[PDB]
Amino acid sequence: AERSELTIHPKEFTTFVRNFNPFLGATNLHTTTDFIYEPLVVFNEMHGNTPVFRLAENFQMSDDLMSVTFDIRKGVKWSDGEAFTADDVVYSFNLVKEKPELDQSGINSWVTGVEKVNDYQVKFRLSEANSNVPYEIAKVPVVPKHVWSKVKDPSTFTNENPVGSGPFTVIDTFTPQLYIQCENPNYWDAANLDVDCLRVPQIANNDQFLGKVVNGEMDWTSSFVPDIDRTYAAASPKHHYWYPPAGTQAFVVNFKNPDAAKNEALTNVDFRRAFSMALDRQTIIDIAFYGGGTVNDFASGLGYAFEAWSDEKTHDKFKAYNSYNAEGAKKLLAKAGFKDVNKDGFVDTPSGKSFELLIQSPNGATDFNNTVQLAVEQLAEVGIKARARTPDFSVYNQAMLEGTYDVAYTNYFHGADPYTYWNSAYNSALQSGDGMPRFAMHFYKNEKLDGLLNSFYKTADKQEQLEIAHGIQQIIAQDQVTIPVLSGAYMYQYNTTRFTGWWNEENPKGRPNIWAGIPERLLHVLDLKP
Ligand SMILES: CC(=O)N[C@@H]1[C@@H](O)[C@H](O[C@@H]2O[C@H](CO)[C@@H](O)[C@H](O)[C@H]2NC(C)=O)[C@@H](CO)O[C@H]1O
Ligand SMILES: [Ca+2]
Ligand SMILES: [Ca+2]
Ligand SMILES: [Cl-]
Ligand SMILES: [Mg+2]
Repeated sequence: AERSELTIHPKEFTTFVRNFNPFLGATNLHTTTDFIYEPLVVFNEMHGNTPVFRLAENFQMSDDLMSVTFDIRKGVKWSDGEAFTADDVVYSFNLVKEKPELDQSGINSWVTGVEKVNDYQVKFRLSEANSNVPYEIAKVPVVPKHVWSKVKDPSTFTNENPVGSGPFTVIDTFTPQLYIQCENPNYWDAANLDVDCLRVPQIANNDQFLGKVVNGEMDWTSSFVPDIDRTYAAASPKHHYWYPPAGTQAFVVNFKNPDAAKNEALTNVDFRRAFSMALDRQTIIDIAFYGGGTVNDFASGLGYAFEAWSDEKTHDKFKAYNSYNAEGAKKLLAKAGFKDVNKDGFVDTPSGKSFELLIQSPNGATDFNNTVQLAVEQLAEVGIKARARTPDFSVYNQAMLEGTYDVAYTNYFHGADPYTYWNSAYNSALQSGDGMPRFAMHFYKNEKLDGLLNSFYKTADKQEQLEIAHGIQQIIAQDQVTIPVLSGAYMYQYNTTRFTGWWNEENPKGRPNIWAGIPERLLHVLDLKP
């Protein structure tokens, strides 16, 4: 007699440290959000951000877009039996407010205050008009007041025995190499859930992963798999995958690099364009990603997923700078004044200084690693000296947060409209803060651009959104702020050996991936049956 264990892989680790604190995204385990702490609403981003109501049953914006009310579902219990109510929501937002350390999404710059209207209704007051704020609100973890009010210091609290609202709150097994997370005994949506436990094995990199997945040892994964047909697909007809289109991937350059020679090059827009034209994006896609991507030749990073949003006069004006043109790259370096003056074949800065660009991508992310090595070779052909680095994710991340890096290859989260990409990638407000992610850390700062970003949802009118879009697109393309390469894919592999009900090509219910930060994975696990 065997419980239905579902084997998932949301995040690389070399060893598991027991940490289920949903506010500490950089050091916690990646089954905490959604699976332990259910959100108020899941927005189905693949289906136009259609709201799927979970712990909330409704929300409504005020007419001036300066406040919003959430109705809380009745009958819901924490895993320890205690009732879930508006108090828990109000508490959670007050906690993040007082301790900005715990704000990983930037909610503190939208919500000025939160109040309980009654036991199942919460009101949010805004600092500024935002018709999209319910989406932002839904990113904040909601935790139980009767536990966290008694917590010491939440920013170091490891929360080893979690009390949660989600489907899997019980820590059945924990070891450095394996943990098993089982059904919440008081789960409100238990009738809808047919999986008994989440089984989470320790896997450090894509190499260790490839061995395990081809051998049929996984159920639900979202890792890069090299040569997936001959390696994994051909291993069994039970081995399936579905890779729908995802977000932008780019080389991001540090505008505040402390080295004089490097700073001179990186902050030069002719240099960023020459760098960009040296890249053979299609070769990166074919070789490093085995076809799993689309060329991104928008200087703004927009991508072909959102070409309806594109001001095509802006896109075509700067398109040439974001296509493969090695002769053009060499000519631009020459015109700009990046001349090789010490006879080694690599261009030097206008002030005569030699330099090498260190390009980083995360350890274990072999598709990104191979991308950077291909770029290093393509750059050398036009006389730009570069070297690849593959630091551990925490080191990669910290070096961006601190501004010590030169160039970083990174992907971005992908929304229902271009705002998820553009805001996270360019809003200068997101360049400061301990909880802040890496995405905005080039430290290019443009007050006009921030102004446009912060006004994107001042109205409900989508035609005025589209025009703000066009303004944003123009600013970023004009300055070639990053070097966009491709639009990636939501890599997703599923095994029909032990479970059915999977999302796929024929059943495209939403983003199918198992990563933290994909709230839809809650809704996906609810569709699975043994
Ligand atoms: C936007 C973002 O940061 N996404 C992260 C994912 O990219 C990442 O998944 C990893 O992506 C690598 C690059 O394509 C893959 O090589 C790697 O196999 C994959 N790892 C896993 C476990 O799926 C995840 C996890 O590191 O974090 C996301 O936030
Ligand atoms: Ca179900
Ligand atoms: Ca030289
Ligand atoms: Cl563009
Ligand atoms: Mg059930």
